[PDB]
Amino acid sequence: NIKSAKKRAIQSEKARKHNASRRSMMRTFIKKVYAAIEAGDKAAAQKAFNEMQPIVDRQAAKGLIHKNKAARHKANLTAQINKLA
Amino acid sequence: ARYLGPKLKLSRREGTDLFLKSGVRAIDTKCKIEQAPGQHGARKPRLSDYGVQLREKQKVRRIYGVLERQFRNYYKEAARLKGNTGENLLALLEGRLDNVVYRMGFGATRAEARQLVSHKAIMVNGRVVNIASYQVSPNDVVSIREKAKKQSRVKAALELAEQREKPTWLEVDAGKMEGTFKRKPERSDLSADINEHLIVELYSK
Amino acid sequence: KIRTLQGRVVSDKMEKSIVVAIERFVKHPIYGKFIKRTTKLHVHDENNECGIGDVVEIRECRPLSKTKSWTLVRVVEKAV
Amino acid sequence: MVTIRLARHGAKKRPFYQVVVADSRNARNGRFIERVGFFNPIASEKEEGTRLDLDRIAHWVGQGATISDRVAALIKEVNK
RNA sequence: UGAAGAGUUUGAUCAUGGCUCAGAUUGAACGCUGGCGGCAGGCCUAACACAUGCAAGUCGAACGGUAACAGGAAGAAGCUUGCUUCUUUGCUGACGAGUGGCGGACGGGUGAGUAAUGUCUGGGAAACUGCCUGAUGGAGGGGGAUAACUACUGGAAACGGUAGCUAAUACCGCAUAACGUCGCAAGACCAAAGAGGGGGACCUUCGGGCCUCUUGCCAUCGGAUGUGCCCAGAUGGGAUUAGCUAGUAGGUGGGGUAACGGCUCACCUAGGCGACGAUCCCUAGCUGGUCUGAGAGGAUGACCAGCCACACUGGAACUGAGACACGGUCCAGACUCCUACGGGAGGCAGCAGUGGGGAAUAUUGCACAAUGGGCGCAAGCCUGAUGCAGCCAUGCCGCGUGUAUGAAGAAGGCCUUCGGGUUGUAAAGUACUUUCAGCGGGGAGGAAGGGAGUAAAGUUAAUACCUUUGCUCAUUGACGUUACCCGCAGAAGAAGCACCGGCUAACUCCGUGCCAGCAGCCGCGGUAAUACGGAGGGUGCAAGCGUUAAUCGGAAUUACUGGGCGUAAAGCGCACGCAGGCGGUUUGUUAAGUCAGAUGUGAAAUCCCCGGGCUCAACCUGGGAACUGCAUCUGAUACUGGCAA
Repeated sequence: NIKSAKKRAIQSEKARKHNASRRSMMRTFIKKVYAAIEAGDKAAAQKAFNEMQPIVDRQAAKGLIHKNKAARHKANLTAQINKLA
Repeated sequence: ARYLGPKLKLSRREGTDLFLKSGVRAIDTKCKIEQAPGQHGARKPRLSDYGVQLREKQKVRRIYGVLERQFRNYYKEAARLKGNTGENLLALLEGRLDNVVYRMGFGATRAEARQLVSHKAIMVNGRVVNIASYQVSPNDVVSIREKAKKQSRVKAALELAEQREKPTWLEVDAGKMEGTFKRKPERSDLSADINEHLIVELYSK
Repeated sequence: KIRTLQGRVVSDKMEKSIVVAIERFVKHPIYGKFIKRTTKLHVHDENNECGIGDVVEIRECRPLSKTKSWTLVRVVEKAV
Repeated sequence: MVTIRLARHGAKKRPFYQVVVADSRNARNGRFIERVGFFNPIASEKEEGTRLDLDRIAHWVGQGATISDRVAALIKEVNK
């Protein structure tokens, strides 16, 4: 209304829909692995694991996995394929 | 209040003088003293218990000029010390500046002793005061100032000073208008009209 | 060292969980008389096998399920 | 956040300051971590109105926490 | 160093038992009265609604820049001529706006909600933590943008839309890849930001590269600090509240959080909880503490400190280490306001003010001096935090309003066989003093710092710079001619309020006449009232006094300390018995209860013990003890309990 930097609100409009896309690109790739898990495949679940492996990693370096989730969330999705193996 | 009224009329029904306009006069000299201060708003009889019990409480109270509060407070320091409660109280009561000066001959009247300290003519040590209560202690120095070895009121109270024994626990110097309060009071010899046991019963609930 | 707390099973049915009642001497405050003020806590057995009166050792830790913070550390004895 | 700071505890028109390590999210009169000192700006002669330690103004300033200008200038004049 | 009772039932009396008073207290109110000053406190209610003003910014040392101000230069004018005047130019001071970073998540206020995985005490384990700080290592090379700006163009404003351009410590790749992370392993995979000062040798198309320093940046592993999360125990009242529960209880496997968890789900089992009081109902922010009180206890939660919760109502999410951000956003809703009538805007439980409520609670004041807080590598700027001032006897404390002397003792009253008594040394009258107010005149101190120069004994360039050190110089004071101090006249300008029948100290004379009225209780008054009214007098307190309300005390009259039950208040009409409480006697064992010791902890504040500092005191303050307690660690075995015989 008056704020010193009420522009802060507009600035965050940018940084909330940037984040958004990066995360939802990451969520479409998790859906692509899961495809192959119901096919029994190690050849399309793994065209979607090592291909989101730099993804997942570089987005922890944008801090967008966050904190101790980001020391956890390269093991959480490792977990997946191992059941099937 | 500091009173400001008819001193000697009190004497009548006090049954004692306790230093009301001492300098030439005392009981039954140019005044009517030892009566009742009423026509028959008050006249002599057998007395009630409770009369006495209030009066004596005020006896001790009035010969220092202490208010309601103060003297009770002194009691709350006495019954906080693990020494003698009776002693302690009368010890604290004599720490008042006004009482000390009278007993260095400065003022012929108790009221006058306290009416000195008022006008700027008193001091203690190099400190100037105009406060009628102070912390008075062993090896203090009671000091008159410049323009108080000039007043003709002060000198005129040394008269009576030659006529009162003056305490032995203070040095007293009138020749340079000093004296030190070198050591603690004795009350081995002032409790001669003071029964501490009476008042401390009453104060107790 | 560690702390393990003497409870007595008194309700075992459910799989992998034993209900224990722990009786400690609580004193009254104003009237200074000790009493049994029993207090259930929900202990997780590794495999349920208990019942009633089984002195056990429990200890404080992380939860594993809701209303947990307790484990079985040893069965002192049994009485089922 | 915690900082070395001064902290009035004087009454009205009495500047008695106490050097505290205290919070900036509570206050200088609010939540203390600890005392560490006393200071007179008026340089009173009362019993221990100046203290400033050696041991905690050499340990919480180890992991960082800054002092004040009078203090800075006092380190030298107690020749610590 | 530690606690006392009195009056009041009755013709009289002794018990029993209620009633009342004397105490201490308050964010208190009221009535009357009102000299000063120091210290503290001051909307408790309608968390009702609010005009306005202020309370939330700052870095140019990341930027692209130049809107204003002022110079520098530049051409020029006037030749208003070597001095005035005009245009140009980001060059330089300096800075509008706009991009970028950090604060606005704090501080402040309020107690409405709230019987609480909320608070308090005591532990615990599976976590986070920007600002902070240690260590080691790094900061390589590219790209795409877009604000401002610009040209248009829409609205009354709010507030827009086109089209074009561009910067970065902004954005996104790419490279490099551990003491990294993930992965049993084999392996796989991920980072960036520079900006400043200065400079000798060189180079430059002369902007700079080179070099040296400095701050900032990136990573990895720690530490600090601060913060999530769990548990146990203590936390209010009502059974004219007895039955409760479906992510309910639990188990698998999924998913989610920073992390542990039905936090959430799919499936599976059908459990779980309850009278040691569930469920429900009433009421309440909680704590250190506070008040009172001999203590125990009860009551209580004002200022001050900590915790928690809330910000028009309701709901919701974003960025981030941090927010559901009081003065951020959005949505819905009721309010409220404006309008160009198309449409918009707003939320004082922030400060100061406003109106309404209420018994009652203050000024839209001054200021960055000082203390602290924020931004910034600095300078510097910002602050209803704060320091001050103001208003209010709301309270605590100090001092004063004069001292002396003065009698037949003055009139003037009042009472009086009318001898006088009382007011009364009181006055008059005499000297003696000017505190404090008032007037005139000085005036300490609260200031350390930063700023201009100089020394380096660092670092490098040997010099710079930067930081460091002392010195040198001009100064930093809002309060306010401050504390205080000197002089100046002149008792001058400075007392009131209640009460006097008994509890309870303190009466006479009149007027009134169970009327008037009085009254905490017991009770007063029927025409000779120590109780009503006036006067006179007397009494207690005193710049206050008295009244009320309110809480504890007395009241051991709810009683653990510390109570009764034949008849005073109280024993079920009488048995049986489940839960509960309780257990003869001897031995062995255990050590849970219990006893001992040890160790943490028991916030600051507060009490006390000892002890100081303000002209005293109020007030300020140091150190010790207390911190009764709790958990933990180790022993003891008499008693209590368990077990065994």
